[PDB]
Amino acid sequence: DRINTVRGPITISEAGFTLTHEHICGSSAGFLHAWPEFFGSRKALVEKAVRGLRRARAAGVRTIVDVSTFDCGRDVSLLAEVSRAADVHIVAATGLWIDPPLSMRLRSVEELTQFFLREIQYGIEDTGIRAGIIKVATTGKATPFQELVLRAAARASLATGVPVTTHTAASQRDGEQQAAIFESEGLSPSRVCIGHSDDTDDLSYLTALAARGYLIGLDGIPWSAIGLEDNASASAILGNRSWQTRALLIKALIDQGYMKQILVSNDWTFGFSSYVTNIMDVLDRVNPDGMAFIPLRVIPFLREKGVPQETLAGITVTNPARFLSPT
Amino acid sequence: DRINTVRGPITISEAGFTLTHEHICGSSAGFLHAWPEFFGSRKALVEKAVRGLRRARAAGVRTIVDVSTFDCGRDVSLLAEVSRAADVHIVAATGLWIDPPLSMRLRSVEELTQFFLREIQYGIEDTGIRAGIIKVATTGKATPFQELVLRAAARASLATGVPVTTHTAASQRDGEQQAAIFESEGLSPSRVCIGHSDDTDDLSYLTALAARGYLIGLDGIPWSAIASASAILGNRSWQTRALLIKALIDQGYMKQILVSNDWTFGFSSYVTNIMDVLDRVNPDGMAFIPLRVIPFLREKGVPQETLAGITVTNPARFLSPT
Ligand SMILES: CP(=O)(O)OC1CCCCC1
Ligand SMILES: CP(=O)(O)OC1CCCCC1
Ligand SMILES: [Co+2]
Ligand SMILES: [Co+2]
Ligand SMILES: [Co+2]
Repeated sequence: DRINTVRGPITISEAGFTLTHEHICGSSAGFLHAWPEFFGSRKALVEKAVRGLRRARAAGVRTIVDVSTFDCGRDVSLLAEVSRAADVHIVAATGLWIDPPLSMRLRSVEELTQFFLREIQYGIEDTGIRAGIIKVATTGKATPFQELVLRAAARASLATGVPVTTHTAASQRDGEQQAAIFESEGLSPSRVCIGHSDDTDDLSYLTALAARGYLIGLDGIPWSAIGLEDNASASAILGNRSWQTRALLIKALIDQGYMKQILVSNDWTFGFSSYVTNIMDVLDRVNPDGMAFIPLRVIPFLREKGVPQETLAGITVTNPARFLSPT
Repeated sequence: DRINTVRGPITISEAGFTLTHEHICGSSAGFLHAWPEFFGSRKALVEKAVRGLRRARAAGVRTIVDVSTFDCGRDVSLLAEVSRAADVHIVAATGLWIDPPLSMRLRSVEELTQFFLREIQYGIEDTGIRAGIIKVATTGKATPFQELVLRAAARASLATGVPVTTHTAASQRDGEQQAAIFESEGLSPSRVCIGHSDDTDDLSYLTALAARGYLIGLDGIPWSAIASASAILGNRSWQTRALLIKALIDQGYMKQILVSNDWTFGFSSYVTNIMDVLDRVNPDGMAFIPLRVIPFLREKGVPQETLAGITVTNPARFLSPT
């Protein structure tokens, strides 16, 4: 009984192969409840999620960390239903993403701390499901509110031992400002993952954060718009860098002695409403493997390039276990 | 069985004294469900709402129209519970307010029309409760998205007969631009209420819209401040806001007037403890219209039959699906 999942507490050894940054549904607070027909039906979304997670389990995945926050449309009852049906452990998140409502954005650092602590210690909504990770975000220079969220996340982490994971605009080196704010609150770098770090080729930025003890989130490996770059909306979110380029950053960080600081994921989803219509159809064509992309296509790629089996197992099993474990 | 309420359909006769622009709780989508301790507890908010609605009922109110939209934190199950315990009919709303999320603000006019139609024709969430009004908003010159919302609201109204009610920045005269968009869509002015119209003293703006067939929403009479409270309430007294009703009755537009309090029992979409400030400014709550505004208008010479026309007849005709 170490890490909290949507099905209850599980031991560290039960976690196994873990994908540290995933989503079942990328939405907005209350959206799925009010407009399930946007995703066909709630039933259709569940079935797609169950099929995808089952295919991921068949490939080796045993646990995923759903980093969807309140404002990213997190529906823990959906997470619970799909987790049980697919028999894959799902770790839920607290925190705030890039779209907080008025009721969240007018809150003080003390109130935000209480909200995060409530979702970790008491439970999310009336479900009794407790969060096992805190998700925060910046998109360039932090706004006065985003600073309060980072500080509240740090205080929530210090009181519970629960890790913090971030969304960054990696090209703008956001991880450095986030790191500075986290450390001013006394939070240990070993409890933080600087996410979306594969969105940049700046190895100097990645190694420096890794040297300080930060976990590096190389979480969007299948995101590439190569071939279909005519669609401005798809190119803006996927990027023009290949999956191989993003995957070679895993090799680059190992080669420099930071294998213990790497966390790999797909940043996949089965539903996506917080972007243009039919983006889900575009995503499923680019990567038909879904969450199964890491064990099926990335792990054999790194094995072909010379990376040993034990360090890859250490990246996919040992690093997430050490990160998610409350300390 | 024509007007949809949170407890099912009711007739025109059952509506009675109706407050056309009210809120049980002003929040954000999913907020009350995720953080009920912010309001003390869900039980505390329900109890405050029931006592508040019972006070309005004892003062003569039979129906209130909760204009809280999806993004304004509307929880129809809460509206259903408080309606039951207080024996006051509550009409739920669809539409979008000033805080739409990414999943709403990236939608086309066709998709927003489908959403509004869903809430009116099928039901809200999984409750089976259908909306009886469409709420929309502009805060000055309409943003490209706000134009899309106004058009989708008109299309949803034209397909159902359900009325449209608006939130305006009355000092910037949004009602004229809202009117132009509604008319371009083919929406009849008699199906539209230009709300927050009592935030301005410009009578020429109100009478011109009323002459075109629009309903004028003089809905924030208790909102007066005579830090962050002064920015939302304003430096104008309730008597000045109430005299605008008489000024419109005199200009011959008693049939175009809709009066309300724009009150709430929970408010999370603003600064903390804003409720303690509001409850001291107006301890009458939703009962402010029949207890303070109606006797004030009676004192100024306005007959009981035109006041009964404004509070009973006008809302029934407005809410009736046509
Ligand atoms: C900008 P980010 O990729 O973290 O958010 C998205 C939410 C919907 C699923 C894909 C991810
Ligand atoms: C500016 P608006 O009329 O939406 O103010 C409302 C006050 C009551 C809570 C919901 C907001
Ligand atoms: Co993500
Ligand atoms: Co308003
Ligand atoms: Co209002």
